[PDB]
Amino acid sequence: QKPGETKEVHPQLTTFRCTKRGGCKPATNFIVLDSLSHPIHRAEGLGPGGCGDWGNPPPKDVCPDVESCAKNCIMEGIPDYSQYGVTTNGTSLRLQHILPDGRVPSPRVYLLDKTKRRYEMLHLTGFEFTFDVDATKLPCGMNSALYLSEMHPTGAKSKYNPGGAYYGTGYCDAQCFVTPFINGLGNIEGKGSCCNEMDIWEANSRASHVAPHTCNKKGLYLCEGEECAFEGVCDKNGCGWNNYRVNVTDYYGRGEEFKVNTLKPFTVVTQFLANRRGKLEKIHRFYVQDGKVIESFYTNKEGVPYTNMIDDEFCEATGSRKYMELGATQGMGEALTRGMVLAMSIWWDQGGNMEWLDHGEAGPCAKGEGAPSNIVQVEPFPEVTYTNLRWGEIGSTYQE
Ligand SMILES: *[C@@H]1O[C@H](CO)[C@@H](O)[C@H](O)[C@H]1NC(C)=O
Ligand SMILES: *[C@@H]1O[C@H](CO)[C@@H](O)[C@H](O)[C@H]1NC(C)=O
Repeated sequence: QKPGETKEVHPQLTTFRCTKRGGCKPATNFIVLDSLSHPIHRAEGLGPGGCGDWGNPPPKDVCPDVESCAKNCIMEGIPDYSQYGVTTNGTSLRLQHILPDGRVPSPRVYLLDKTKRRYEMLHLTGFEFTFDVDATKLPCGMNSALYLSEMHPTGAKSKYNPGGAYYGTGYCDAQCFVTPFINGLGNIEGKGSCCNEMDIWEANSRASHVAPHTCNKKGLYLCEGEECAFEGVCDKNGCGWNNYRVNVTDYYGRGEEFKVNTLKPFTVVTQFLANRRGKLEKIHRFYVQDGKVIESFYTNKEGVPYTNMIDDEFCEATGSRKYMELGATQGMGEALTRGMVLAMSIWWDQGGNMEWLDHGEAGPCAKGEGAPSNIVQVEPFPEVTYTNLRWGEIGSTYQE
């Protein structure tokens, strides 16, 4: 959609690039909300209305084709990100799910480079990504996410998408969702927005999930028909890594009887371990809390390969069929090597209550506990804070 006249004021976020020899050196980044989270309205001199909701093509009246859509639908800048529950403070990003005044912005943001006109492209195969988190205000059924998508570096800036990454265009993920704009262009044919997606962190105070998701396409792929479905071009489920799913129940939770005590802050380390040829083989997750390294659990479950890392053997074993079929750990590594955009969000699940994250085989949460009607009784204002985003050499990102 065409940029409007309102000023876009991106929050500044200091991050780090890490080496063994040089330590953690600070870098300037900016934060941008998803393009379709910006106010989108019909152009000056057109009757008021919308340019499409999540799940829909754009409207036939103002968007019969890409060129009409590009002039009739206006994306306004957001001059005050706090109205959408997005604030930064030095090296800290705070995402508020619900504001004090009752609004539910459920924000999703991307990391821009210091120009504000191109995503920071992370190339993590053979490297580590680390962050500090406060998960205390995330009950059952909340998802705090920190992940990568294979979005176009400029948000697919183009003649009819002049806004680009500066307005957060070009979002995609392994769900192949229909959005009224894809690559900042009217999705006239109502296709899905597919790409490789690496879920570094999907967690609340009750459960922690890591999951790579493969697609058999490079970059953002516009899917039609069966391509968007479970047997299509992307892996919707991913290869899930969660202590609970591998029958380890005392690793992560609220209080001193868990190794990672989600009542206090902690650090999350993710290593992308490659072979001599630069192909990804293992994803290693471990934590640091109160100045001490908490090594990963080993799997503890009959029929599951005994491992402390994600790899092809574990993924095949645990039923991740589309993950293996659409490129497996090597394919995921190739997307990570091409470069990905960092996305950070907070959301809840009216339909499923996020049961796949923290319920049953995945955690300690009862049926219905994760329903939004119950979340607000446990925590009226859910929020997450990510602090000191930092990536670089294996073993360089953490102290003690
Ligand atoms: C920034 O964070 C620190 C907590 O470290 C707090 O002292 C400070 O008041 C915060 N700044 C703003 C503007 O909220
Ligand atoms: C699950 O965990 C406990 C180990 O504490 C063990 O008794 C049980 O056999 C394990 N179950 C499976 C299905 O591996």
